[PDB]
Amino acid sequence: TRVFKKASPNGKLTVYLGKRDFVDHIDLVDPVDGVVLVDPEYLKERRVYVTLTCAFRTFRKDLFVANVQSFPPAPEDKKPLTRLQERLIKKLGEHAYPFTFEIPPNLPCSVTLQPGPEDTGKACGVDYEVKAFCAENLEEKIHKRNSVRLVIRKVQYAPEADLEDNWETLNDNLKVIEKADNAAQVKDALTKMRAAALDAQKATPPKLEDKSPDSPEMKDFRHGFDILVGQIDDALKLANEGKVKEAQAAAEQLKTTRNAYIQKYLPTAETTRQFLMSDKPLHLEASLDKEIYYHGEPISVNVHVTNNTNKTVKKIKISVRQYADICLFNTAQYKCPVAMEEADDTVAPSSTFCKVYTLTPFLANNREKRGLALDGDTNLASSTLLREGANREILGIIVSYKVKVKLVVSRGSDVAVELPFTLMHPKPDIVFEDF
Amino acid sequence: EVQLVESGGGLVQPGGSLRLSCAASGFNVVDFSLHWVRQAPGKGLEWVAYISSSSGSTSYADSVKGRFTISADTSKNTAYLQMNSLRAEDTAVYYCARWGYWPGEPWWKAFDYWGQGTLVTVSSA
Amino acid sequence: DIQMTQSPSSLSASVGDRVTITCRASQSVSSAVAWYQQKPGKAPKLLIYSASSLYSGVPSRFSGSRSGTDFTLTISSLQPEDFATYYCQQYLYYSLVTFGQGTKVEIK
Ligand SMILES: C[C@H]1C(=O)[C@]23[C@H](O)[C@H]1CC[C@H]2[C@@]12CO[C@]3(O)[C@@H](O)[C@@H]1C(C)(C)CC[C@@H]2O
Repeated sequence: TRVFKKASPNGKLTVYLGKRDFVDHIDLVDPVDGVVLVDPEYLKERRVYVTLTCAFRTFRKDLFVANVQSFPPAPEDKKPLTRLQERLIKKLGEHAYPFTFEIPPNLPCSVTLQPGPEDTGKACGVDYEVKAFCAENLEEKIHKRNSVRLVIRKVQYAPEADLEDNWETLNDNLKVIEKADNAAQVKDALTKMRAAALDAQKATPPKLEDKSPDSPEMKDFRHGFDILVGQIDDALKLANEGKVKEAQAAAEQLKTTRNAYIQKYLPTAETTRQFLMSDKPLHLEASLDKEIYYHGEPISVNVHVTNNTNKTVKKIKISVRQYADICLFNTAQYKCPVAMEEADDTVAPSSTFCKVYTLTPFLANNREKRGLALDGDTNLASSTLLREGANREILGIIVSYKVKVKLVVSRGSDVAVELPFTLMHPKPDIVFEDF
Repeated sequence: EVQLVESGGGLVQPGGSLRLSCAASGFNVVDFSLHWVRQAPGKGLEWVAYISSSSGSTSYADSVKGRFTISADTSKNTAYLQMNSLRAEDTAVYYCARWGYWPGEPWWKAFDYWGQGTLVTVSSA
Repeated sequence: DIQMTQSPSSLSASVGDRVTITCRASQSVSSAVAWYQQKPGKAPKLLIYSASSLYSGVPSRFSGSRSGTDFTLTISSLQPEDFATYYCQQYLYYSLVTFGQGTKVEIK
């Protein structure tokens, strides 16, 4: 068991909690199951309250607030006490009393700490704050020594990625098939990917959640994996026969169904420009391999160029950009790049090019950015999940991420595409420890 | 109805040879894959070999990889498992099983219909 | 090859009680596990295919659950005709078929 605690400079109260950061389950947010211990000797006449404030901050505004009174517990609202509350009260003396908070959704992130930001105020951010204080009436003077205030965070975790894990296994095993030497490694890789494919066929893609189990989209989705398992079966048969090279040749056919899955279910973009003094268009197509990426995990960008003009492509630029619009009444909007690649690849006239570019966005190189969105060991702000019909005007800070692939052409705007993606965090007796 | 029948069980000297058949009735063999499962007296099940009869594909257990040979015919609806020199550690009952092909439900109903089993014994008495 | 182990070698219970048999696989098999029942002197009989689906004809007191590489078969209220040896099996592909060791149920 692990609980936290903060005392006061005058030592007239203490606040206990079971957690630091409270997860957000989209539909509901975990409650704040606090505990308060008070010494009635000084507070012989007065009372004690506990307050929660969700504010944006000298320019300062609030977004949500709620108050609860410890005693007398005669109007015992939320009378069902959670287990930890009862155990904490019973373990400690008879002067500990319970309280509970429940909150509607809001936005949890902060902004970077640099002089002269891009918004109103300095050292801004949105933070939650548990606070208890002692008095007789709710307007009197506040004695900081006889008070307390804590900070809690509304972290929000990424959904399950079983399908992504299955596809990652499939791709790694296909690679080790391609680099194999003898029959045993080929057999082991094929067995692993067969298991992964069968597992993946059960799961449902994020783009058909509202579609029914018997919808034709689901039928086509399952048909694709049926074909994939058949191709793996053919490759396994050839490998078990004894032919290693033929097994590899049969395994190469999986790239076609991988491409078919990408074009239908993965982020993709395509543009086309045909200049004057030219006859056929220039085509650029990119695609990311996953829709969800974790903080620090590399981000891989496919790129395809089929030039048909008389000009030549000089270099390709791959970048990851942060879009952070401030959902206040001022509706300020801005963006800042995070990661960047500057490969010097060239595309000849009437030629084709293809490569995979992998870049990792993280804060070490971005310490000097002026308005980059931070979490709250801090890292870049996780992408905000979309509103479920809620008003966007009072959300707060909505952060999202996009990826850009731009070509540069000699004898001279350029050509580029966007690929939105999601950057988030993965879902993971008693002694008091300092919070 | 659907049923599996096998024959050929007998006593053979070590280094001897014996043929086992898996006759199927009520269903054509070419629509299913047939396997051989061996159970020692007092031990668990063990898988021996199989054939497909649609592409001719065969495979064998690592214990009888080089010795046994499996083949089938369509007109007679029978699967034959030739036994080469026997090492006296294979004195066990022999069951025949049926497993359907991949696309759909028949693959998931693995070994839904078995046989009754035959006894092959190796000794020197 | 993929090895599959059964934890309880012998289990004892009376009629009407609850009994559970567990089975673990060394390598991931995506619900490609089946349970069989073998009375002494007869052929094996399939009970649960795909680790959760009850085959036709089998009574409804059987049920199987999968959690990762852990498969459990339960008989809610076993009867005198439920005493036999049960076996685990994986069927990911044709050439990779392995069976677990027996579990025996007796009368306490
Ligand atoms: C040269 C730097 C710069 O000045 C940037 C970054 O720190 C960096 C590039 C982008 C600008 C800025 C986003 O953040 C900036 O700090 C900000 O000053 C910019 C504006 C004024 C809001 C407009 C364009 C742009 O959104």
